[PDB]
Amino acid sequence: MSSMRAERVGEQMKKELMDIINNKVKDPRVGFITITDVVLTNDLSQAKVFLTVLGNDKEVENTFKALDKAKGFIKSELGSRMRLRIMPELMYEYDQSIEYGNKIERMIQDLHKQDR
Amino acid sequence: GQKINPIGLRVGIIRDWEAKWYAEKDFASLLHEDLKIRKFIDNELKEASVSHVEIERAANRINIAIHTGKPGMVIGKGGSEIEKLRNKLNALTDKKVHINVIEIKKVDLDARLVAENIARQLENRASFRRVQKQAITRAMKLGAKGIKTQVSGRLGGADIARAEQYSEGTVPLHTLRADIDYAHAEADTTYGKLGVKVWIYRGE
Amino acid sequence: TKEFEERVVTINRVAKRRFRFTALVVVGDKNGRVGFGTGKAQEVPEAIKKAVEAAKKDLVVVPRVEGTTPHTITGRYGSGSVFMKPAAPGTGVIAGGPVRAVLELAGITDILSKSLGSNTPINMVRATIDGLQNLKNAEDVAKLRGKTVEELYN
Amino acid sequence: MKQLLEAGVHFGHQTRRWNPKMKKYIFTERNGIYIIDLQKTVKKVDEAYNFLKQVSEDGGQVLFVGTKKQAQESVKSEAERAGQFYINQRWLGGLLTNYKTISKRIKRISEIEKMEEDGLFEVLPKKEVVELKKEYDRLIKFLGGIRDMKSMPQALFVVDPRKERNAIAEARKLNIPIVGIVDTNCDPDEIDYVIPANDDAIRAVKLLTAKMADAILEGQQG
RNA sequence: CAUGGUUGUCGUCAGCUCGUGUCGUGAGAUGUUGGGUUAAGUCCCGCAACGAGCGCAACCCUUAAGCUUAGUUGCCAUCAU
RNA sequence: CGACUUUCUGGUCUGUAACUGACGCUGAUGUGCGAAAGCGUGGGGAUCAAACAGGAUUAGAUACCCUGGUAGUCCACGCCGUAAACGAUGAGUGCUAAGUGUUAGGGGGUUUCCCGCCCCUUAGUGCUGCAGCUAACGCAUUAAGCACUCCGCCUGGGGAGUA
Repeated sequence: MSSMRAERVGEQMKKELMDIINNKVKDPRVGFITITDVVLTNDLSQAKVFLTVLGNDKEVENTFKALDKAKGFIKSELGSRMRLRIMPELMYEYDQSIEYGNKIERMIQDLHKQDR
Repeated sequence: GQKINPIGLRVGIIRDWEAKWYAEKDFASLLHEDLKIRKFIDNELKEASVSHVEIERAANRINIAIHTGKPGMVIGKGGSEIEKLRNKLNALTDKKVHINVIEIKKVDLDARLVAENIARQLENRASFRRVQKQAITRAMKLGAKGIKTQVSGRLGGADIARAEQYSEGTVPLHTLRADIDYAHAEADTTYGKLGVKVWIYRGE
Repeated sequence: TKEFEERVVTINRVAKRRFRFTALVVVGDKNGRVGFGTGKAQEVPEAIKKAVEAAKKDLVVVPRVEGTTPHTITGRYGSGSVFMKPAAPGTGVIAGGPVRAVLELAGITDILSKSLGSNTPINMVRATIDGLQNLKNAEDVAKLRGKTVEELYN
Repeated sequence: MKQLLEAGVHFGHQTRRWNPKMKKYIFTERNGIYIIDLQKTVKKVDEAYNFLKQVSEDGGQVLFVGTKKQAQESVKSEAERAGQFYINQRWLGGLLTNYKTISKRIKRISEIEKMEEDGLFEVLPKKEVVELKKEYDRLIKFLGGIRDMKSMPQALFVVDPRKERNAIAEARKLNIPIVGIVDTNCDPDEIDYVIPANDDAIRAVKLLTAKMADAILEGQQG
């Protein structure tokens, strides 16, 4: 379900997507300095964007409720930028690997505690 | 199979059995004797188109009731032919019989009657389509909650086995409070065999 | 309610295959009323009956002058143009297939006609029906304006 | 007939869009809300009154439709008082005239209400009544035009043509007269007798229906 | 691979259709789409498109609590044996 | 045609309207302007980058990807005169329902005051929609509707934009 081509599309879509989201999405009052990572199906019709936000569990929600409105602008500009034929639909999701990986580091304490 | 004759499931719930007698371990003799009368029935079938017979076994006597298509000549002018039928049955089954002829329901809305009718109509080189149209027309004229007739085989002097169905109204098969009449018939003129299954749904 | 003459214009088994029969039927009394209908079914007589019933619902009233149209007209329906003009008695209904069918079935005895453009029978019949329905009879034309007959007429 | 004061009781109309072919019938636009001229409204009310009285004199049959909210019960009471049938719910295509196999629907409700009289509840198991009663109430609700008509519309009454475009279209196709409440943005061309009244004026709607019922009553009494 | 009749498999998959108004010149559409909701085309809302049928379920049987009739060859509250 | 300032200069719109009094519309031939690329003489050259060099990828990759990079991209004067140069809708004029934004004005009303608002109007620029038109998609007072004037162009596909 993945090919090298999908990987290149993901990388070059990540580079442009980070640029647009932080340099052209003015109107949403909740702008956020975000990091991103994007994956797509083999047919480039579906794309998943994974990102991180700074704030509480009401500020991530405000930023999401702002990204939901801005999706039209993002898709328009992204299609206006890239050579790709069919615009993949875009949905924005938190990169839970950030917190999960952090919890993954947590039990390290337990291994070091019992052996000390 | 996918579809099984529904009157097999219907019997024992709302409707009685085709053949009835007292219960004992000597069922083989009773069934092999009843098969002879069932095969003999064809003689009256070929002229009166009797739908089916319910046979009863008394303490030492046998009671039957045929559903003839018309009672006038099965009963005879004044009983000119019932006695010889009784005598022939007595000779064949090695036991006497008590024939009680009852005319089938006045309307030709039953299943086996119309099944044999359309079978003979096909064998007489008549368009099965037009025969089916007439059959369903008179079926809905007579008044029936649901009626369908299927046909199968090489219709119209062809070499391809095709099937057709022409139904009308609400016809609940998976439902059990249906009180239906499944039938079957076989017909041909020069080409194989052409089976027809007529279904009648009269009341719930 | 009374006797009407019917005739088929086109029977076609047309596919989408659930290909069945569609019927073009004109229905007219040959005494000043005509109409057309279309019907689709699985058997031809049922399609004919449906087309006849549809036609009977929408009946034109063609104005009559001695078995010919009061004046020249040109029906049009989506590239379906047909031009018909009146003619002297004994001329005969000069017209094409669908046009002749509807004209005779409307009671027209003798006219001069010619279709222009599309020859598709459904459009041709709708064109002829439109042309027939937008005819103007002299008596009501006189009544429609303030004038009366016997001062200006055909 | 009609009282000028009752015309003055009626006021205003909704202002979101308007048919510009009605634009001559506005008396004076003010407060951002279009209002109607009551002077010709009274004349039209009187002519509709006498027309319906004449129609009911010879046995005319007129339907009453109640698809819109806030007026359904008014129309139902009007229909029962006038001696005519009702449309207590959505108007379906050909819901009144028994051409669109709604005669089957009314026959079905009749048989399922007669078999219960002959015995259907607690004589046959619950396993059938649980669906039969559900279907019966389903057809009661969906068949809002549950009627005793003989597939004979003759004439009709429409409360709001915007919601009853189907009813007015079928009436025009059947060439039967249309008369009823017509608001500030309904087509008067498709309706033979137009009564320029409002829709939000519920008491005016009730008064108007009572007036048409009195017309039908005078027709039927003599 | 002339067939009837009978039987497997997808598969208890959740679908398959038709009348009728009446949209479209027409092929066609529609109903059967959309929203909530169910394992299910199951229910409701809206829907000039509507209405209806086969199918699902229910209907059948067993069983899971109990009441009535009936206790023999079976059972033993109270009994003797 | 988008940094700012100055100089020179063309067009358009609104209101008044005393002024000339039809001086108007269209427009073959003709003469000019005309994106980008390209050519000639020079100048300049930061980024970018046909060609070209290398690497990567691939069954093969001359291409897509990467590393560089010449002409060119820029300026002055000439030439070239083409585009999916498109609203795929020639110009001019008049008539034919509405609703709602938006740019530049004008007028009236209310409010003490418009910085508000409402109403009316002219000229652009959008969206939705009647009648009407279209084969449909659709257009619909910025018509593809109803009319008149003038010009340009078309008559099956290929051969062929060829000889």
